[PDB]
Amino acid sequence: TPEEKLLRAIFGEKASDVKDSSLRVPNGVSGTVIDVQVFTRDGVEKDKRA
Amino acid sequence: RSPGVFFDSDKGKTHSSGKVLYNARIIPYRGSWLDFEFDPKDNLFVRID
Amino acid sequence: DKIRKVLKIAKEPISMETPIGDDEDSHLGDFIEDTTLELPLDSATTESLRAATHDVLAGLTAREAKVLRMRFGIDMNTDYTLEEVGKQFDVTRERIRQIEAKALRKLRHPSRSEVLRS
Amino acid sequence: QSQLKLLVTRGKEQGYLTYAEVNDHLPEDIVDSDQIEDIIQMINDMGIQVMEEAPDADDTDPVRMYMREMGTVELLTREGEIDIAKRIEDGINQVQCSVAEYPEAITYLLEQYDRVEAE
Amino acid sequence: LKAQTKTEEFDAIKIALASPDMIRSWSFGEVKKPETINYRTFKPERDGLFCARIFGPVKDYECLCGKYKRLKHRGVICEKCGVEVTQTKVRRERMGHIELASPTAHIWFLKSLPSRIGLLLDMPLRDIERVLYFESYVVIEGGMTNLERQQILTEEQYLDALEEFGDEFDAKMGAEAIQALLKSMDLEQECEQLREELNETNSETKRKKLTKRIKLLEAFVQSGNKPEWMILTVLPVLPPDLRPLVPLDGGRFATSDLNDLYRRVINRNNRLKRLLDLAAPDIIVRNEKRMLQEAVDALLDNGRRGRAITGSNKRPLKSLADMIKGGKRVDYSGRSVITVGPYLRLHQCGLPKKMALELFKPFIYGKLELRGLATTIKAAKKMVEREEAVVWDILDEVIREHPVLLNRAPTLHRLGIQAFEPVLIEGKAIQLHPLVCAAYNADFDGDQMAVHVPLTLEAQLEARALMMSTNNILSPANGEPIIVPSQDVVLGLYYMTRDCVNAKGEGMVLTGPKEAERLYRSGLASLHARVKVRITEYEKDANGELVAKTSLKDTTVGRAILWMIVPKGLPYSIVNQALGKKAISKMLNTCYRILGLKPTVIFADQIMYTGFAYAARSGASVGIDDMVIPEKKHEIISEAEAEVAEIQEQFQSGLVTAGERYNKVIDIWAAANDRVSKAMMDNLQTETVINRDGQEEKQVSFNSIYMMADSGARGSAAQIRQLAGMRGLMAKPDGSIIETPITANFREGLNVLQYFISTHGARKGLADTALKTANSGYLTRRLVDVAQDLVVTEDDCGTHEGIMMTPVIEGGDVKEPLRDRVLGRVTAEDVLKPGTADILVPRNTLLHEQWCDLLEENSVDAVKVRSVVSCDTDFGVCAHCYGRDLARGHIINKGEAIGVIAAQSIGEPGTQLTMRDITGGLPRVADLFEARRPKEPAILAEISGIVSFGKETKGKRRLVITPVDGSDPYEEMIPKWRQLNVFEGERVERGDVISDGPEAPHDILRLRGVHAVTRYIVNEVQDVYRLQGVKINDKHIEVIVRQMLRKATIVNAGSSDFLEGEQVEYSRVKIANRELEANGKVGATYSRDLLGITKASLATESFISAASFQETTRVLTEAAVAGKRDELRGLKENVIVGRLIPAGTGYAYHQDRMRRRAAG
Amino acid sequence: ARVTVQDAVEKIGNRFDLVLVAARRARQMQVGGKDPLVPEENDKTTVIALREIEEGLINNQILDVRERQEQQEQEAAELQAVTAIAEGRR
Amino acid sequence: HARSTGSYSLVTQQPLGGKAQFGGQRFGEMEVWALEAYGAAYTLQEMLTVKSDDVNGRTKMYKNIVDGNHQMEPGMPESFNVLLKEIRSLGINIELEDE
Ligand SMILES: Nc1nc2c(ncn2[C@@H]2O[C@H](COP(=O)(O)OP(=O)(O)OP(=O)(O)O)[C@@H](OP(=O)(O)OP(=O)(O)O)[C@H]2O)c(=O)[nH]1
Ligand SMILES: [Zn+2]
Ligand SMILES: [Zn+2]
Repeated sequence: TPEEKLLRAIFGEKASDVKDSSLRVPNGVSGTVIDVQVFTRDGVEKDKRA
Repeated sequence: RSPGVFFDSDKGKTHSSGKVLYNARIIPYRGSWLDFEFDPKDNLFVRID
Repeated sequence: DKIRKVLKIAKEPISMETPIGDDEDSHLGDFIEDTTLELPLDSATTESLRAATHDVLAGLTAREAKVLRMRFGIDMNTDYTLEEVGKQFDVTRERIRQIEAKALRKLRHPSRSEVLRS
Repeated sequence: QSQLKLLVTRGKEQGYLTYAEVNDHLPEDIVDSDQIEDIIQMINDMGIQVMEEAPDADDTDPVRMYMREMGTVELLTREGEIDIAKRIEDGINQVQCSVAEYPEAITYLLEQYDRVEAE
Repeated sequence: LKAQTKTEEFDAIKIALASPDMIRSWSFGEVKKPETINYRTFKPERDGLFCARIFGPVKDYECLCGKYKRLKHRGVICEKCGVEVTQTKVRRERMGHIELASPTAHIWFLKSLPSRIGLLLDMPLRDIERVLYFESYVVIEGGMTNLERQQILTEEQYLDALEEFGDEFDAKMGAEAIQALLKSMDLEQECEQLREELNETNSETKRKKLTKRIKLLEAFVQSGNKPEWMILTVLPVLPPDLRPLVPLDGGRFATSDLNDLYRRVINRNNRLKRLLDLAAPDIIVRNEKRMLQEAVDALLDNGRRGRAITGSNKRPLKSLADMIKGGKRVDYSGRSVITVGPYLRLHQCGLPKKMALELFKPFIYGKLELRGLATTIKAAKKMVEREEAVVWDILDEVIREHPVLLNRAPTLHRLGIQAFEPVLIEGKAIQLHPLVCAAYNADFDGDQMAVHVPLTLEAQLEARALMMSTNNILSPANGEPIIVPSQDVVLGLYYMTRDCVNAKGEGMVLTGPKEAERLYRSGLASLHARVKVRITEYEKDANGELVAKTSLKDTTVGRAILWMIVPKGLPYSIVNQALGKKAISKMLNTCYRILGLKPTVIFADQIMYTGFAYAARSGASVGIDDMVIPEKKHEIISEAEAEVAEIQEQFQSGLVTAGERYNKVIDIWAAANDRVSKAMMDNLQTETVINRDGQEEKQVSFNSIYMMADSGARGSAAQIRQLAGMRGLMAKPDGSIIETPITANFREGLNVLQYFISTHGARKGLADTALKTANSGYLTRRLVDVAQDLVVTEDDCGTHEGIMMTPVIEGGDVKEPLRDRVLGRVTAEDVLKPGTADILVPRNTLLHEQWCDLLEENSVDAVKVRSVVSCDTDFGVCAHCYGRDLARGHIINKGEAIGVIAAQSIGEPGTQLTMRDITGGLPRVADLFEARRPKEPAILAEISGIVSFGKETKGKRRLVITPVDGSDPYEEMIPKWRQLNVFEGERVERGDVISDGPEAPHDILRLRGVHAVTRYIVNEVQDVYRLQGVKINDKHIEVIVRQMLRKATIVNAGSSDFLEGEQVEYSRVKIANRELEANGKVGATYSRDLLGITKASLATESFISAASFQETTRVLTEAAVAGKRDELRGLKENVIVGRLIPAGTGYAYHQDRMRRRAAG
Repeated sequence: ARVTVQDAVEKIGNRFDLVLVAARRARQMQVGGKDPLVPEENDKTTVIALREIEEGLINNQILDVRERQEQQEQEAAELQAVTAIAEGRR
Repeated sequence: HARSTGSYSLVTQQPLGGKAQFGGQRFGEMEVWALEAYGAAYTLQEMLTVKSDDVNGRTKMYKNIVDGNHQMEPGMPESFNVLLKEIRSLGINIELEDE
């Protein structure tokens, strides 16, 4: 929207062609991470941390 | 309900007036139901499955 | 990978009227959320953004408000470029860009658009 | 007689609407999903008068009704088939001959041919 | 000069058949392809079930291809693809149609109880109407020779009849055949000739079918609908959004079953269209037509005949009808586990900090941006998302006087949802006032309640002026208080009385408040002595005001200090002089009736605070030695077992009837049980010895348990009897009773045997509880559905007649009086006085003026009172005729909602009703309201005459009684079975008993009278609540019985067509407009008819309200046939439409709009 | 009227009309020309209208009449513009 | 659980969540009985329209809230407009005429 185009133009565009869908801990609860886990697809570039 | 055959009651009012009307039933483990019941006119009917 | 995409076409597939949790009574098509709609909060923020920007371009000059307004195309549908604005304002290209840059210079203190960013 | 007297005399009013009763005292082929609604509609709701609207209204399947008209065999043999096929060719021939009589069909064929050679 | 063509305000909605051109009017294109979405591009096909040109665009403002994108072309269609680029919600509202080749019958108007296409044509449904359109037996469409007009012929008969005549009686077969059949039908000429023929020399041997069809034909012709529309030739299409195919998670689309149906019907219809262009074999094409019929019938309404399937699922496909034949989630709401909040008031509730934060989110935003702090709306969002201290203070401002209403799961009555003032509490649970914890029927087992936030301005005032807890002091069911103190508080105030002799007592006198200083400073006890003090009482009379009255009464420490809580008025002391039990509510009641609202509320808070505080001070507990067993227990048991031993020994040697010795020995153990119970009670009650001055005296046991029992606080005689005494006769699964009662008790040990016996009682108890709990609401639904339409209107009409109210007296042979059933009742007219004058005409019996009905002695025990049963009102209820019984002390406000409140109050105590010449229980209530004839109905004399035998068993027959006198005889039928009560020759009156058995309500209303039948119902429905001990005012029973007598039957000759049984609504309003219109001879006389709750609710004006509870498929169809319209005053039908309810806060809106709809 | 609100109903029968008129007055205060009669004391507009009704001022006829005066004030005092527009289309 | 405003289902524009917030509480027949008993016409008015499944209503009223105007400005709920299209989807026609 025109107003948003102007607004970003005032503070820097950086309008990446990507969105966001990161896993966030639900509002309210709080604790400590005790174990991580990653199941990669058979034929996909494995991750560093993985 | 355990397989085999047992005779049920159906006692009490089932068509007004009120008169017993007993009935037999055979329950298979793997098959079709085979029932035998009476009527007010004392006739015998059979229910397959 | 072609086979992978092939199996993504199989089946009818599933219908919405399928029971799931077996509550009273569950339906798969009842868990599907709408996404084409925008949040009422989002709508309110967009509205307040219009008013905010409509109130910010007031603290500018005519040969600067119209410049920023017309360049990025706001409240006028069809947005124009440096040439179509440079011809309607005598001095072409770079000149109209100078003011276009100067206007952006003015907006480095107000916090309205700043917080509206996020 | 049978259906009417049994339905009326028994259902007075069957108290808990004993459905699993008279549906077996009905003739024809059973276990249908058609006659099911015509009984749950008469027992209650419009009581008394509905029990008089039932008998007066009492005074089936695609495939089974398709095999019915298909039942008319009229099967054929090699002689039969060839006979029918012969009538076909006879009809077609007479039609083509009738078209041959039409001169404008020939001249039109000629005109469209010159159109073909003219690309 | 209005005539606007926009979407403005509507006063009514109309329902009727739709013409093929009518369907075209909705058509934004024609679906022609079974295709939905592309296999690769995932893009809507050209003319498929999800077209973009026909229906609506996928994205909001960008077209299919992409030639146009933004809002530049919102009114112009695309060049390459005619796609109107507007919104995406357009795809939700756009219709569309499919135009079939050969005609097709609508499944509803075809086979739905009565054959609408058949009965209108007078032709058998599944018999003839099936075989003639399934391509089997050709039918005739009018013949002027040999053949009639609607006979059925076979192909052989067809060709034979064609050879005999032909070319002059052409009549096709199939769908279009029935089409021409309905089209050729002339409703007008048939309406005339049928009226002629079905009236010529015919008794009651024909009149049935005659009046039926003629009314039906007249209705259809007057409806405006053409019989051609009965079978559709153009089938409309439901919008794609209402049956979408949305991609789920990682592929795997999700579509509706309607897409499968529409795809099938499209396929078969297309093949049918193609076959009617290629080679045309009769069998093939006719089959495809039957298959097209299958597809269409399946899409419209599956039901019904085998059930179409496919789609991999073994379950059927949800057709259009199945989606509309058979809960309103809302924003700004929440729920959590409840917790007791003693420090709270009566109008406050504990609302969690984080919970209240998320609830008033939008309000916090606005208030933040209002003051400052947050520069913008999103700034407020980021400011509350990051709970930054200051935001909380803002929260304390927004929730200041913004009421929040709480709700419990089991909503039986109006007090299920009550409003409170939000009070922030550092916690995640919701706290509640323990006083209104009884109205909710809520415990703290772990129960959880819900909260709603009144958004609208008038919605906040509605919650404050109506749903506020402070306005619900008295119960809507019974005038008695509902916020009355319960277990803990009452126990405390019971401990603040209880006069104990000596023990730091003595008659040390002081002056009220000063005594408090004495209590805290020890020295003196608390439960002494008695002791005397100066009480400054206050009373008023005649000219109101206040009159002081200082005196010296002999109270106690507790009574003195507790006296401070008592408000300005009240008789004082004497209310405290008693104790704490049931008068604890009486005091609250009198405080309300003599003072007002606010004083009663603060009085409630004070007595609650006091009760709790002193209850804690008391320290009443429950040790094992608190439940003292009687010493004579084993003695009584041995004596009882000795008696039963003698009886068994007698049975051994014959003598006594062994067949029923079981019953008499049960009386032995039962009597023994009463012996143990009486012994335990006489022991645990008094006891003690103390030592007053010169010692030796007796009071009543301070034994905790007894203190709990003699002060409400959940503790009954039966329970205590099981604690220390014994569990008596135990029930057996056979229904019989075991002849070996539980000799032991819970205080003692319990053998495995008797416990395995008690498990049956516990099992059946929980089971029966689960049944009646759901069955109670099951009855409530019927009650509400039938009554939720009448509202007190037209202020206060005239009329004086009304049921003569009299104290329900079983004292004929058992002695039991109840004379409080007259209060807040509007008097009929000056109900006399042993002398002269006294009672006025329309004077409502006040709470203090009902006590004046005791100054006229026990002589006056009969007063005529206006009731909702009578009342010459039309479509509402006179304010006077009703009463006043609410949480309010005054009469019911004009435009309330008597119906729902009545039904709720009736079905509220349904939870505590034990199901079974006395049925008794909830089932008894149901049978009484349904107006069902008994299994052995009695008989009455219709007309007063002389009883004589009418031919001893000459039928048939069975005896016959003929009461004949004055003129004309009557021949009743006695079926020998069951005797009589009146010999031959004797005379009887109009409605005398001649069977001495169960009476039928129909006969009572029909012969005895309306006052008699209503009196019967109310006095019979109360008798089942008497035993259950549930207090409920008679008004509500009279309310449901009011519309229970809604319709009647006219028998004479008038503008109404005789046999038609119509409601007294139109009847009375039309009979009043005929005596002075043209002539009183153009109208007949009516006769009230008793019909059950279900039968009454079945009949209703609105077709939408009817479409609610009863079978939608029926009502919607029959309402479609005749051009009916809801317009539109019903509560129920006005709820689903989403508008103001024609009652309460509304009404005025509906009243203005109702009068407004008189111009045209 | 933080707890009845019952003391206001006897001033205008039927609690429902009480809610309507009170909501009417509260609507005037929350948005538009405020100007309360009874002292605020930090109370919401919800209760302020009820307190006024309890006080004896601000009823149904009162609001209607003041609306009549409000209309006669906005219209009659600014007719110089409308009259000039009346000559627009003759 | 608590919900000011969140997502809605595609079929019926009714409140639901579990992905970021919580699907709002359900009213029902038992509650509409009470509201009718009290006479809270506007409470039920909002609770049946804007507060639930009124497409433009919820947004229009939300804007009225943040501005401190309250009021309502309601409209026909989609849970009835859909019913109109469903019944209209059959051979039967229903219309809402003015006066
Ligand atoms: N009847 C009536 N009461 C009012 C009115 N205005 C305030 N009150 C009382 O104010 C009392 C509460 O006082 P606070 O707790 O201090 O709150 P406030 O700070 O006083 O607000 P305020 O300025 O008075 O409006 C309530 O106590 P309670 O005794 O009721 O609660 P309960 O009997 O349970 O104790 C109300 O009765 C009014 O206009 N009419
Ligand atoms: Zn395009
Ligand atoms: Zn009346």
